[PDB]
Amino acid sequence: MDKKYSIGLDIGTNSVGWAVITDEYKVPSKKFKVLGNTDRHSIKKNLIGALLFDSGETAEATRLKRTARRRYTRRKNRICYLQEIFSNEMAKVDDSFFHRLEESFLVEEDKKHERHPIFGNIVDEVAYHEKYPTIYHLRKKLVDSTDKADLRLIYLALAHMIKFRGHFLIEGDLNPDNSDVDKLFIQLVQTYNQLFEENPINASGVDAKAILSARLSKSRRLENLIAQLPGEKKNGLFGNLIALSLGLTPNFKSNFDLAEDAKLQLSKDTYDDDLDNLLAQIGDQYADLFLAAKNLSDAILLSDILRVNTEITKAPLSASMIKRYDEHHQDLTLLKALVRQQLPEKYKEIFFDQSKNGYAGYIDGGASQEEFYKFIKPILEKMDGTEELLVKLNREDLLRKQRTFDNGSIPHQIHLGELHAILRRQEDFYPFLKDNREKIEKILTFRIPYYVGPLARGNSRFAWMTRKSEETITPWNFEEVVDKGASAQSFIERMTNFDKNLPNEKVLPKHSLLYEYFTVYNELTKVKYVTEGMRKPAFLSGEQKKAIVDLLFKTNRKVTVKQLKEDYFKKIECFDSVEISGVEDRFNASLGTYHDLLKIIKDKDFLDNEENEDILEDIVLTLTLFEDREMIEERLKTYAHLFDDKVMKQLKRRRYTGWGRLSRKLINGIRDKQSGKTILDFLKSDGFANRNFMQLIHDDSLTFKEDIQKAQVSDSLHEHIANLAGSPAIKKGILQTVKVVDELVKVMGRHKPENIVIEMARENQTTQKNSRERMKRIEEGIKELGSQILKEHPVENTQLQNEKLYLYYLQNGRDMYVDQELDINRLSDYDVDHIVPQSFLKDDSIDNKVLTRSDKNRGKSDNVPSEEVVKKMKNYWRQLLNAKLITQRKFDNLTKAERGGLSELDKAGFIKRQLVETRQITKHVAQILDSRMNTKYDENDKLIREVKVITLKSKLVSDFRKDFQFYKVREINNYHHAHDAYLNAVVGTALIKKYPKLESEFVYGDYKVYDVRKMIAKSEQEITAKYFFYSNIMNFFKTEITLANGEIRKRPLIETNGETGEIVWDKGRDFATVRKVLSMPQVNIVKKTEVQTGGFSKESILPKRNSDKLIARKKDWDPKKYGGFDSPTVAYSVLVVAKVEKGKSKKLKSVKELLGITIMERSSFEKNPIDFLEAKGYKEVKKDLIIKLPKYSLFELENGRKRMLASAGELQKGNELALPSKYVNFLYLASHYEKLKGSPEDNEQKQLFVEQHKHYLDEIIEQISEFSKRVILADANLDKVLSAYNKHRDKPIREQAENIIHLFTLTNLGAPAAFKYFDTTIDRKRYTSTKEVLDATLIHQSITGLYETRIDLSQLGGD
Amino acid sequence: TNAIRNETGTSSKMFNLSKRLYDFKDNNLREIHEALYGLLRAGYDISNMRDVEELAKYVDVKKSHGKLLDVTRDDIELYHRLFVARFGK
RNA sequence: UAAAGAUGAGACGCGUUUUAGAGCUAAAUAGCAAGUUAAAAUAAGGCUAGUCCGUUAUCAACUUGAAAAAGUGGCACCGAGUCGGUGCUU
Repeated sequence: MDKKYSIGLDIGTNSVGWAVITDEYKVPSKKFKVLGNTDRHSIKKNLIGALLFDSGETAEATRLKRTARRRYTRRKNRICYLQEIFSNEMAKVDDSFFHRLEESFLVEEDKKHERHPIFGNIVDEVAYHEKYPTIYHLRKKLVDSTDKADLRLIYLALAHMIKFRGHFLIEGDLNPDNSDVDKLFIQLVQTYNQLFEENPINASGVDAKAILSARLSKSRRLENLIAQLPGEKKNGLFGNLIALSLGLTPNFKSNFDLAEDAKLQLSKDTYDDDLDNLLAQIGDQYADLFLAAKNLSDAILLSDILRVNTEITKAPLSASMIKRYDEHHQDLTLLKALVRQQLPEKYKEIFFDQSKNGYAGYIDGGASQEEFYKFIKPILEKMDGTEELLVKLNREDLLRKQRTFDNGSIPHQIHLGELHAILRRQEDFYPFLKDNREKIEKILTFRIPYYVGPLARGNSRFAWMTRKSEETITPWNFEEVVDKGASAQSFIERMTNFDKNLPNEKVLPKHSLLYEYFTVYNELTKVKYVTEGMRKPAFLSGEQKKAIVDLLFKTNRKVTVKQLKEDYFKKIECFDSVEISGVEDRFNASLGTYHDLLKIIKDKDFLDNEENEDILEDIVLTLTLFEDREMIEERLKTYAHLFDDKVMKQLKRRRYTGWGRLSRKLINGIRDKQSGKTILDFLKSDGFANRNFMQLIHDDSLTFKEDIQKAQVSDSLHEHIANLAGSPAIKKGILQTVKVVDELVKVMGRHKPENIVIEMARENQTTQKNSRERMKRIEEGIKELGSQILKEHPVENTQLQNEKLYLYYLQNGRDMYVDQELDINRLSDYDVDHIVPQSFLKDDSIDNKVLTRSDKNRGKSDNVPSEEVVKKMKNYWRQLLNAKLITQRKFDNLTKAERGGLSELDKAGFIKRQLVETRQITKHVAQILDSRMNTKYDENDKLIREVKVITLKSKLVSDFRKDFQFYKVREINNYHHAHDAYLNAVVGTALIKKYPKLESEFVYGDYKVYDVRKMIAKSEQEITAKYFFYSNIMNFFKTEITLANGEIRKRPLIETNGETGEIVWDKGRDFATVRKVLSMPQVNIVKKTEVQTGGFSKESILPKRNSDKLIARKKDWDPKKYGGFDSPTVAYSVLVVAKVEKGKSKKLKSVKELLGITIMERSSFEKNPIDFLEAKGYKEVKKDLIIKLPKYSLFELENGRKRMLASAGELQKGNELALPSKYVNFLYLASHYEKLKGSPEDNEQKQLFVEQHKHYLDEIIEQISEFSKRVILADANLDKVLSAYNKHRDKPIREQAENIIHLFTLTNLGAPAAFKYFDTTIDRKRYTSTKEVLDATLIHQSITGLYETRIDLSQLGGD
Repeated sequence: TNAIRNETGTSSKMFNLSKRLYDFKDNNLREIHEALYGLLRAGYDISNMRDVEELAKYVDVKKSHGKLLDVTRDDIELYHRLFVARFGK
């Protein structure tokens, strides 16, 4: 009947719901069209429904696999360079050598050459292995000896040194600044004394080299290192850091009062994120500590690998490995002797059986070191003579290998030493090695920097590299082909996050100077001080903040309350004892960079000239971005004359990490027109009303919100959705919602909707982690007080989840308006009282509610009570105020008895609290729909608005439900996603129609401000422009307004406007309309089909086996001979209709089957379908009869029985229980007896209500009975819950309703799962048959569900 | 967006399209289709195949090595009905 | 109360499958000797050929004839058990 409609939308985490309403709030119905091979040409449907999908993960495993592939590619290229050099002389020695190292993997029967790789003939292979046992023997024989050696063995040792090369952390050469343990130890204690100046650590008589590098165990060395120190506890902090550096697992929980334990071990694969989780709880100021333990650990283990002194050979590493080899040999011989002698029935099970964790399980099986030691420890303890071996086993130095996991700390300069010696020896016996030396050393010591990126030419979306010539980048002409200035320029303009408040700017580094002036002047501006005669504790002045920031902060690192009260007040300002109100025992902002560069420059005037800022900012950003040496050296040459040589050589080892979130142009770029000041200028001196950053953003009286708001303009759609924040499931919901909006405008004749209303719900709850902080918060209150209450009745973390009990604890057992105490077992008989009445604001947090004995203690007026608790309980309010039991704002709410009743700012704060949206994602979603709908442009280039997109506070609709009795039971069905879209759509329209002067608040647009202080009644019966007195803006839905004192008044019935007067809310028809709309059987449900993507199989490599489902892993490596993968992944399904052979007759009978197609075989299928199916053993396959079926397909059987194809061999239920409203009200009033939260009178009338209507139990058993007999089709479990329904027919309501809401998991949409009765656990029932599907209608639906297309799989199958 | 990469929307559009060409069988339009899978599994952007000139340069460069012998100009400008029908403006 | 918050660049080290490290003594089998290392692969592969790209984001069916003109599917009443019936128009 109307052509101006509205769309309602709610966005969740796994659903989006949508509804189309008209102005009389009905849902219009239409006939839609069906294509296919049916004679059903049009069906009626309603315009309301839901959408259900699945969440998507993060992009981290993809990136890890990708960079692993890059590194393997580059290592193969280095071996190709080396063979390319030796190819010509190797052709003179032996032609067929590199072909013998080509194909050394294959079985002999696929070997064309001879099978021994190096020499080829067997005598030289056996002689070669008997002479040089490992690779390191051969390397030592090259470095020491003085003969002429073969060309091949030189190639094998140089290949072994260029393939595995070492880490690149120590940059430069090996010198004792970063190689000896003692200097690193002194760096650790100077970091620690730099942090904790109060309790210094002496280390003067400490020789950490002899202690931490001895042939002893671990814990003995920790005890000795404490036993040299003057009185440290072994489980303190410093002992836990030394125990971190040795490789033991401490807990830092007792050192900072954490909540759970935390174990750290450096040798474990998840050290980085655990260290970053610990550093997110104690501040980001503890980084150099936990780094400087790790560098000390690398120095210790590197001093443990090198058990060879110098001045003998040039190769220490090889002699260390040979020494390890001979100790391994000797101890093996002794162990076989002792176990051979004393336990002769265990000699077989240790030395042959590779299924135990014996010796053969350590050599040939797969057991690690640790399982071997824990296996043969007590078996050594049962014998005699193993004292030396037990000493070694406790030293963790028994029966080792050469390729172990400790080698992650051998630096590349050691391999470069051995390589350099081998090149300097032999080159008098070959001329080409005399020519080619810097070539090979340049092959080893080359590492691509961070600012060059991948070396692409334009087939990659990950690169930014720019070239200078046109050749092939090799290691030798990298510095002649790659332009590095423009490359670094693109690196800066790519690797910096943008500003969120204002784009086209880049953010500041966290360690910069200006950002820390920002946070210090942010912390100082909100402190108060109370003095005798200063009963309102005022803020600081301008010169006061200048003196505090210039005496306390540019001299000292950290400032706490002791030097706050003492070192400035009892020095200059000359007071006696000043109350300090607003800082929590120490400040939290600081100045780190000023003390760091104050250490480095050892000078004062250059830091304080105020004309040297951008120099320092280029230095700080330069140290933040790059981690290269040569490019820092390049980017600091322009400041050479300002610094001397030692300080110039001391800046360049300093770095920082982390970014802030404010640009410079925000802080000091823009002003206010009325002020002419920057934001930091307001933070320095404002005068009267000192406000922070969050109060200067949203101040309507200034230019700031209009500059930022007008300055957010912001390419395709995936860049918009890509370039903002949020957990990515909500981005998935945003994209699906935009698709749904375009198709609802397609259906309705392309007329633009008048209103789109979007609400974003939440499923974000993690734990009651703030309730452990409620138990600990009460411990803060009573540890602050020290009274005699918790000695009578302590606290726990299970009882306090009830709000009556927590609000019982928040008065210290003392009654408020009666000078008595409170009983522990009268929680149900202690009344909840409100200070400001419910008809002004609806606040249900800790702030508003207070406990009382009886609800007639505060008098009889609606406004503030008498002033007797103020004069009686003022010290009580004082020590509640210090103890953080009542907050600052709630104590400002308890002092409302004095300041003159209620005024304009309180009620404007009631409405201002109940309108203003503050979260930062709905604003940008509204910018997406506002940027997409409104494109009509006027003549002055202003904003034409045709579409209003509106977002609402997410408690209005729940208040509507609990008030007008439209209850919500979540476990019944899925119709609540559409009902919430419907109620969003209604309530938003009524609230925008009733109040025309409330569009600047909650309609996203550049609108002007109206005076709130004049559009509020200043009296009670004042009532037109004065809209209302009672500040709750949801009152006019009611019929009788209600106070909190004892008075209840009334209102008229038909609710219209007072300026124009159009009918916006009725009382008679609308509850029957809205109550009728919630009662429909047919609501649109769409499961969103998907295609499986991911890896090819399980990522383990099985041994060789003569089965037929092991995937090959190379094209000619047969898994009967070489082994491969295990179990693939099915991507989708395909229907096939074509005749095959019957048998030896090869007869031609038709079939109709269902096929699985893996991810590895998807391109070959989509390249030629008929050829692939015709090669899979079919004949006469057609074209139009190939149907693709993804996961979650929808098949319609008889009688409305629907199924969803979950895999190739599992179906799922797909119908819906549409239950009338009366049963929903009865179950919800029946079960929720625990969380009632209501006055006992009308709730007692509700107990009479269930007591009268106690037969709906039997009616609901009839409903589930016939519905389970119609579509669900399960018998034995249904009879089982009928007998189990018979054996509990006499319990009260408050359990029977609970097990009926537990009954409704029999008839859901989704998976067939199990559930629990009172006592009987009803098992699941699964579908394992896909046979009925092939005689059903196959339904194709679009995204909304309206446009369908049916394919009849019952006729197709013959001719 | 408007770039044609190795997506899943792109692969379903090309599978819809690879059913279609079995109708037109007296021409040779198969080899151009396999070639355009060839540029697309190797990571390129084939979103410049909306102009009929660019397809002619590519089929000429591909004719330089001796491949795609049987393809005229008459088959190609037929085949460019198809990156404006399925996807393409 | 709001306000990290996702995405990207460089390099080690182990791990895992086959082959080579001449096993011996005396049908089934028993007794003995031995053991650490190395070569190749690290998703099958792709081709306007780079020291590039291959597990995240993204996805109903049909479509050769002129645009943020058009890609493909009439509108109102009386009902209500997963959607029916009627008018008019076609």
